Amino acid sequence: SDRVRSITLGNSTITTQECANVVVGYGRWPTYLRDDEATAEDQPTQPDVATCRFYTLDSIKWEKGSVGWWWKFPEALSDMGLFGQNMQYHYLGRAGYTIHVQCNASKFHQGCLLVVCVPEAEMGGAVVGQAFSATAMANGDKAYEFTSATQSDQTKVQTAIHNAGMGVGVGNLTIYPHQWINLRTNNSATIVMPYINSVPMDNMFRHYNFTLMVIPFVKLDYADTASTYVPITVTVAPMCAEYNGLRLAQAQ
Amino acid sequence: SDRVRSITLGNSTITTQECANVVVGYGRWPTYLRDDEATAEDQPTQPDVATCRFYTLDSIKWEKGSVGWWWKFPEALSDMGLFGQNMQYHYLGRAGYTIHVQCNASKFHQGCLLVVCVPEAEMGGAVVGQAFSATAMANGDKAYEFTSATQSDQTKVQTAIHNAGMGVGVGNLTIYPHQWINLRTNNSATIVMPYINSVPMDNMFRHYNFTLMVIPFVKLDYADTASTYVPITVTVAPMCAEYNGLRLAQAQ
Amino acid sequence: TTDQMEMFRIPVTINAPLQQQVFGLRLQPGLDSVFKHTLLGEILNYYAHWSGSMKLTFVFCGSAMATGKFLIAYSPPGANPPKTRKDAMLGTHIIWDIGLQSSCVLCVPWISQTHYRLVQQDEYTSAGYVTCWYQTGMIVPPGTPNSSSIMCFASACNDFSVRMLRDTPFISQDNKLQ
Amino acid sequence: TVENFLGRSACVYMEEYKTTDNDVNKKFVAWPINTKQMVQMRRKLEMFTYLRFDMEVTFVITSRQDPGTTLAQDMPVLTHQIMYVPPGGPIPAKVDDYAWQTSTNPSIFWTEGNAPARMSIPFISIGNAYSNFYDGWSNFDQRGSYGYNTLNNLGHIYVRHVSGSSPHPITSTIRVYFKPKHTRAWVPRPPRLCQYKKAFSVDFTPTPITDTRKDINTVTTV
Amino acid sequence: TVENFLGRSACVYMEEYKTTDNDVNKKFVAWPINTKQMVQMRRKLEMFTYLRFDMEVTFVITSRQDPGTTLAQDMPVLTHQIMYVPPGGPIPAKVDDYAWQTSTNPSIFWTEGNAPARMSIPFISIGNAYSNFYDGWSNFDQRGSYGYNTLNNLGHIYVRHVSGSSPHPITSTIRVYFKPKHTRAWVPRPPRLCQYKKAFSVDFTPTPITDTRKDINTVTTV
Repeated sequence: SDRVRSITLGNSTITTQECANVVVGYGRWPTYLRDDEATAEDQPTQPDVATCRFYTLDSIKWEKGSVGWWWKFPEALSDMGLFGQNMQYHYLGRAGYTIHVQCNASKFHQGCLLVVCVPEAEMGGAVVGQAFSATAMANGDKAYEFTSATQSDQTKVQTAIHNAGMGVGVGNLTIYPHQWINLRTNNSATIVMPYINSVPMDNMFRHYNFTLMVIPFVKLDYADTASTYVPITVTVAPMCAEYNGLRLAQAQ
Repeated sequence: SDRVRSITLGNSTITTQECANVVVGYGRWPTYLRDDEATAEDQPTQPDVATCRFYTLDSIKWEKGSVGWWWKFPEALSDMGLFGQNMQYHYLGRAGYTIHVQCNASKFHQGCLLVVCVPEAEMGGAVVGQAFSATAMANGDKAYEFTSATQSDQTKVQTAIHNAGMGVGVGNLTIYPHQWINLRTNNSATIVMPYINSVPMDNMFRHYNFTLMVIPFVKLDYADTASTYVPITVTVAPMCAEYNGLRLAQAQ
Repeated sequence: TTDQMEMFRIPVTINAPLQQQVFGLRLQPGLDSVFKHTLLGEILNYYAHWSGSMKLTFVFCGSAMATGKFLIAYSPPGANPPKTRKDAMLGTHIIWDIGLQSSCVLCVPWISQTHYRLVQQDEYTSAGYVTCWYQTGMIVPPGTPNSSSIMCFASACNDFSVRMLRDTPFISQDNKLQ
Repeated sequence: TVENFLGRSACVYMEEYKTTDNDVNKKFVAWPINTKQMVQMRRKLEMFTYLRFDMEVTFVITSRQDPGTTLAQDMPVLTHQIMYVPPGGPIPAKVDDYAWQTSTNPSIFWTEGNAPARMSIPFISIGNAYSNFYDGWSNFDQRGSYGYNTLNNLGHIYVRHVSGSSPHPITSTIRVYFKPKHTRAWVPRPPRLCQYKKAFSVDFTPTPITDTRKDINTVTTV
Repeated sequence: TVENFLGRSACVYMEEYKTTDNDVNKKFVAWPINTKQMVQMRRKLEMFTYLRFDMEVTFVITSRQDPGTTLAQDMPVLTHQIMYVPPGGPIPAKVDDYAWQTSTNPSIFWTEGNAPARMSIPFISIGNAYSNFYDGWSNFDQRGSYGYNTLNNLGHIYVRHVSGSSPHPITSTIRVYFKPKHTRAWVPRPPRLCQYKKAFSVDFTPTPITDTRKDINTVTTV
C-alpha cells in the first residue's frame, strides 16, 4: 500500500504503517538560498546531517476534554543538538522542515485532529491593549494549550480555541498547509514546510516563522478500554539549514 | 618569490611574507578513511568547514633564557569551537592537521627554533617508578615547558631538555616531521601532519596522537633594542576530521 | 581627544597582552560616528536605503623594521558582540601579515535577510561588528619607536547601491544667509 | 482579481491645517505614512500577509473660512505645498522654516480650483514585499517593539500653505488617497472580525463568531 | 547619476512685492541672479568645481491680502510680469517705467490661478563651464574682488504686478526654482562642512571634524 511510509534524514528514520499522503508546503520543496536571492555576503555553513535530522519533542496527552495545542518554530527546536547550537552562534538562519505528528489509538476509539502550520501566527493578548512577554507563547519544546473559555489572565495570550488566538474563524485554518488525523483512518500526519518569509534569511530567535497547531475538531472518545489517554508526539527535522553571520553565542 | 604563502581552510586564511617551504607528514597528505580500511560501521559526520579551520592557541614569550615548550594533540584543541564539541560527543575521531608556528623578530635579532611533531611522544616521570597524572603533560591549549635542570618534582614529567622527556638525544628529533625557524631567514614554520596510528580511528581524549615541540637550539639574542621578548604563536587547523559513535558528551 | 588628527590613528604597541583587542566598531555606515562623515557616509546620508559590500583597508604606518600579524574580523548580527579573539575568529576574517605590502583589505560582504538596509539603521536592519585583535604581536628590533599607528580607509564595492533620495541631517540654518 | 480588488483609491488619512493661528502646530500637517488608521483600506490589505505594488497617490484639499464676527476679506487663490521627507531628513518645525526648500525631497505645489494633485511612487520597501503583519520584535533579545509597527519606516508627509497668511483664518483639510497598482499578494488570511482599536497594533476585544437565531431549524424571518 | 542628483527643482530665491505702498521699492523685485543664497542647492552644486548644463526655471507666485481695519474690496485676478535683464540693459526704477516694454529682453506675463510659469535657458556662460569657485582676483594686480563672485554676471530678474494697484494692499511672494538638465560636472570636491555665513564668499567659522563619543571602544547607545 501507499499507507506504508519511510523517511530518512541524517542518522534517523521514521516509519508509518497507516498514513494519508505527505503534504508539501504550497507545493514547494525546501531548498538552499540561491545566489540571485541572497544579500548576506559571507560564505554560509550548511552542517548537513548534524542539523538536518529528526528531533522528537516531549510528548503530550490527548484526553477526552483536551482542546488544542500549539508550538512556535524555530523556538521549539532551540535546544535540539547542533541545530540549537548553530542558531545561537549565528545572526541569520534559514530552514524548511519535515513535521511528523504521531498519534495511534485503536479501531474502537474515535477522534479527529487538525494538524496545521500557520506562517506568521501573530497572536492577540488576553486583555486587549495589554502587552504580554515571549513566555506567553513559546519556551523551548513546551506545548502551549488553547482553552474553551475566553482567557482573563493578562499575562497570557487570548487562548479561546474558536478564534485560534488570531481573531479568525478556527474552521478556516484549512487554507494553511495541513493534514487531518482521523483515528478511524490515520495514525500520523506529515507536512513538509518550505522556508516562507518576506526576506531571504532571518534571525531565528527574534522571529517565529510559523506555528504548528494540533486541534481536536472531534473529541477523543472510547468505551470500556483500560487505556485512558492517547499520547501525541511531534518529531521534526530541519531541511536545508544554512546560517550566516557567525559571532559569539547568544546567552539564551 | 616562494617565500610568499597563503593558506585557506574554512573561514580563515593565513599569510606569510618570509617562509621556508611547507613540510608534509611523511610525504602523506591528510585524507578521509577509506571503506577498505574501516571497522566502525556507522555513517560518520564530516563537519567540514565548521571543524576544518584555523584555531589560534594562547601565545607565549621567547626570552633569552627560554628552554623549550610542548603541546599534546588533540588535547590542545579540546576547547576549540565545534572541533572540541565533536570530540566530546563522539567515541571515535580521526584527523590530520596544518600546523603554523609564527615568530617574527628583526634583521638584528638572532635565534633558531626546531619545530617538530613527535608521533606517540610517550614520556618518563620526574622520579623513575613514580606515576604522574594527565595534568603533568597536557591541559587544553596550555604550553608546557622543558627545563635545563633535571626535574625533582615527582608530580611532573622528566623535563630536562636534552633528553626531550623521552630518553633520547634531543639532536636526533630531526627524524620526525620538522622545520627550523632561524630568525635570520624565517618568520614561521608550516607542517602538515597526516593521521598516524596503529588503528584506523581512535578516541580523542584518551590518546595523544602526537606532540608539537618548539625548542630553541640557538638562544634568542639581541642588542640595545627596546623590544624585549619575542612572541611565539601557534595556529592549527584540523583536516579531514571525521567522527563515529555518537552518544552523550564527555563531561570534560 | 585633545588633538583632532588623533582620531585617524589606531594605536598599536610592543609587548601587548596576548590576543588583545585593537579596536571594535559597529557597521552602520550611515549612522555610526566612525563612518557618518566619511565620503561613503556623506553620500549615504542623502538616501534612506543602502545595499552592498564594503572595503575596509588598513595601512600600517610604523617603521620598516617592525613586524606583526593581526586578525581582522566581521561578525554578522546576533544578540552579542564578540568579546574575545576566540569569539571573533568564528566569523568572516582575514589574518594580516606586515611586510613590503603595507596595506590589507578586509572586505565585509553583504549578508542580510533583506535586500536593503536603512541608512537610519535600526535593530531589524542590524549589520554587525568589525573587530581587530593581535594575532601574534608587534615585535621590534633595537632603536625603533615603541608604538605605531594604523590607519583605516573605507569605500563601497561594485555591488553597492543606494535608494530613496532624502535630505541630509548634516546641514541646517535659522536664517537666510546675509 | 487582486489588482482589481485593491485598485481603487481609498482615503487613508485626513487632517486640518490653518492659514493663520497662534499655535505654530495648527498651521501645518506632519503625518507618519502608514495604512492602519482608516479602517476600510486596512481590512482589505490585511486580507494578505505580504503585498508588493506600485502606489498612486491622489490628494483632495479643500478650504473653508472660519466663522467669526467679522468675515469680510478678499483673499487671492491659495497654493499648498506637500513635501515627502524620507526617514532621517530634516523635519520642518514651522511653516516658514528652511526645510521647505526641498532641494532634494520631492514636493508638489498645487493651486486651488484645479484637478486634484497626483503622482506615482514605485515599490519602495527595503524588503522583497511589504509586510502587513510581523510576529516579532525589534531587538534580538526578544524585547523592544512588537508587531508590524517595527517595520514601518516609510517617512512622513508634510503640508503647509505657501504664503497664505490671511487676515481672518481659513481652515484647509487634506485627504490622502492610496491606489495600489501592479499588485502581487501572498499568503491570504481570514478577514478581520473584531473592530479595530489601535492604529499600530492588532489589539482587539473578543467578538462572537456570528449572530444568533432561536433554534437550529429556524429558517423564517418573522 | 549627476543628471539625477542635480535634476530636481530647488528654491533658489524668494522675495515679496506689494500691490500698493508708499515706498517705490516695496512694489517690485530686483534680483541679481545667483545660486549662493539658498543653502541646499548651493551645497549640491558646490560638490563639483565646474558644471555645464541647461536650466529649467519655474516660478511659484502667491498673493495674500494684507491685514487691516477695513478689508472689504473686490479685486479682479492679478497678472505679473517677470523680465530678465541681461548685464548692461536698462534697469527699471519703478513699477511704471519705460523699461518694462521688453522690446528685446525676455519677459513672462502670468495670471494667477494657472499652472506655475516655466521656461528653459541654455548654457549661457562666456566660459566653457560655470565655475562654482574661483581662487583669484578681478585685477591683474592681484587686487579687487576675490572669489567666485568676480565671475558672476548673469544679470537680473525684475518682477512687478501689471496694472494691479488695489485699494487695500496685497502682498505677492515670488519663489524661483532652478532645475539643471543635460548636465556635465568636473573635478568633485569635499562637501561643505561648516555652515554658510555669506552669500558671496566661502567664509566660515571653524567647525569640528565630527561629533564625539566617550572612548574609542564605545559601541552601545546608552
